[PDB]
Amino acid sequence: EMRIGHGFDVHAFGGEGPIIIGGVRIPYEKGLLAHSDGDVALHALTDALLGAAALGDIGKLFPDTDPAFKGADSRELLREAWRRIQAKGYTLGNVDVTIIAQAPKMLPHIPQMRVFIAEDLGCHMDDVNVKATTTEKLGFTGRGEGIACEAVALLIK
Amino acid sequence: LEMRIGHGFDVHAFGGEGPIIIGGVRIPYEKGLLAHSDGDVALHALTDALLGAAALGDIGKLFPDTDPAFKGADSRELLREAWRRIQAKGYTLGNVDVTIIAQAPKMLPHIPQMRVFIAEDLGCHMDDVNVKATTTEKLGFTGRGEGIACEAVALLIK
Amino acid sequence: EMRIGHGFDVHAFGGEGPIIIGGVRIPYEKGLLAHSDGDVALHALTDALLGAAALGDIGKLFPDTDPAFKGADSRELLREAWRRIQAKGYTLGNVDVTIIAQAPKMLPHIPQMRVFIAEDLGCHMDDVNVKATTTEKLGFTGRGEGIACEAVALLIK
Ligand SMILES: Nc1ccn([C@@H]2O[C@H](COP(=O)(O)O)[C@@H](O)[C@H]2O)c(=O)n1
Ligand SMILES: Nc1ccn([C@@H]2O[C@H](COP(=O)(O)O)[C@@H](O)[C@H]2O)c(=O)n1
Ligand SMILES: Nc1ccn([C@@H]2O[C@H](COP(=O)(O)O)[C@@H](O)[C@H]2O)c(=O)n1
Ligand SMILES: CC(C)=CCC/C(C)=C/COP(=O)(O)OP(=O)(O)O
Ligand SMILES: [Zn+2]
Ligand SMILES: [Zn+2]
Ligand SMILES: [Zn+2]
Repeated sequence: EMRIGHGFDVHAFGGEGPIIIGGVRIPYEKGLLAHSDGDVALHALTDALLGAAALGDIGKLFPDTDPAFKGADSRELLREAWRRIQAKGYTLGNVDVTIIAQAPKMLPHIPQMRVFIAEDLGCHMDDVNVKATTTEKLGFTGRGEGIACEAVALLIK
Repeated sequence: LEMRIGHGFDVHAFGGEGPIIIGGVRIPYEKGLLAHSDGDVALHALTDALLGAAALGDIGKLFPDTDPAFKGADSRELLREAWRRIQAKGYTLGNVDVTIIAQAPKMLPHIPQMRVFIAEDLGCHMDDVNVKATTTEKLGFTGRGEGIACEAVALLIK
Repeated sequence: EMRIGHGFDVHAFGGEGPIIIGGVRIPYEKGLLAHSDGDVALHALTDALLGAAALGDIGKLFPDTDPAFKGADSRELLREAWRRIQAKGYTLGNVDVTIIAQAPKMLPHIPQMRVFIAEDLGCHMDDVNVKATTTEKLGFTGRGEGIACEAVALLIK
């Protein structure tokens, strides 16, 4: 018994760095603006896990509206989403995350991202894949306006 | 036992007057959606994910511009026919997940109804269908309000 | 066990045609700029297969440091990735690729892409889906500045 999910997120650059991606603080000349900490990777992953569980999305569980989630970081949101998915009967298959960013270079921070996600999800590191790619100077990411992320997940019952 | 994955992606540009139709739900908006079809970007991407999982190509291959049969059909009809053809290969539904990418309008209040309509079209339980939405934080064509995109993934079982 | 992977790739138009998509040469006013042959569909597919197996991505597997695959075409890269993935004990479930291009027209060329991909992955044609879509003149693909590709893959252990 297996179930698929998909997530996608974008955050627009603003302010100063560091930016936070997959739980890791990365030195960069500007920050990521958000109601939240702007962790596009953990947000997209959270939506994919919630999607596979038919529990909706991050905004559904954690409205900006609701003061209870004020100041929560993305790993806290991920762990809470995961607790609710697990109470629904699911366990982790695997996840795959694709960060879309012209800069900064992601791959030196990626090992650490994988450990944080694997810790947060109670899974083996081998169940977690993160990668990055540019859009070769094209689009809002290529122009350096923001960063995006796509993620997929497989849950088991 | 045998499960199969598919992915769908669709975009339409805003044009004319609202409402827009997303996941079979009429949503009031200042703009409509330009399409030869009803412009239902969610059902179109979902349809391609399902066809994708079944290796049946895509909506364009099933319903060519030049085939009169389905010219003028709404997207739920196309979804229901695509689905008929997928089941004729011996597939049933695992689950689906849809990700609407739109700066506006707000989708979340209409998602419950979209899910009802998809579940009835696919003959499945509500629990096998997820729909979500995200903005692009005012970035890109979606963020500027030029149109709406949608991705979908699907799992089928043989 | 089944595992899921996701890939995404983009190359900008530049130079003269033809471009190569899914191993198939397609005439066009412009080429695709790239260090490699610029086959976005093969690169996205390769990344989806590597992500499923948690082997990272095409840049991790083939760094500029390694002379072995420098100047290698995208089918050679796909086949090497697939060798590394099979060595981890995986075989193919199925793949689905989505080319995102305003132009050129991809439809007539898709049948040979599928044959080439099934050859390279040692699978049946029925395990390979390839489709194309435009973005209706929106965004960087819509204005003919480049071509993007998404892909997903399911592996079995
Ligand atoms: N068109 C849209 C865009 C987003 N949303 C909801 O609002 C939330 C916030 O979206 P952002 O994270 O892109 O700011 C999402 O998690 C989604 O629940 C919506 O309901 N309709
Ligand atoms: N570059 C592209 C884009 C779309 N197409 C085809 O045209 C059909 C309709 O595309 P749109 O919905 O993007 O207008 C699709 O089925 C696809 O097969 C193509 O063959 N090459
Ligand atoms: N922001 C980014 C973008 C790409 N990368 C790495 O660089 C490689 C090449 O990506 P591009 O093809 O977009 O140039 C990738 O395979 C990825 O491993 C990165 O580490 N950080
Ligand atoms: C969901 C998918 C497929 C995401 C990848 C596409 C992407 C990040 C495009 C960026 O610019 P754009 O296409 O909006 O162009 P521009 O901002 O230059 O109009
Ligand atoms: Zn976010
Ligand atoms: Zn459409
Ligand atoms: Zn590439």
